[PDB]
Amino acid sequence: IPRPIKSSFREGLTVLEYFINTHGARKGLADTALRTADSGYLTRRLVD
DNA sequence: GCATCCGTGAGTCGAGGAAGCACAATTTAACACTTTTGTCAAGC
Repeated sequence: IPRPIKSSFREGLTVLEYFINTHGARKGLADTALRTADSGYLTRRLVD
C-alpha cells in the first residue's frame, strides 16, 4: 500500500491506520497456523 | 493417445459440552413331592 503508517505506537495510530494494519497482521497470523501444519506433514515424511 | 476425474492427504498434546387377532408351538413359572443336607438334643 503506498499510504504508509506515519504514526508510531508511541504517538498512537489513527482509527484508519488501525484498520489497514489488521489486514497484514491477521494474514500473517493465519499463515502461522498453516505453516505448522505443512511442516508437520513434511517432518513425518522425512522421518518415515 | 491424451486429458479429464477419481482417489488420497493436508501438526501436537489437552479441556470440555445435547395394525390386529387366532392359533399352534415353546420356553418359563409354578406346584406337589422326594431326596439331600444342615441341625438340635440325648446318650454310648
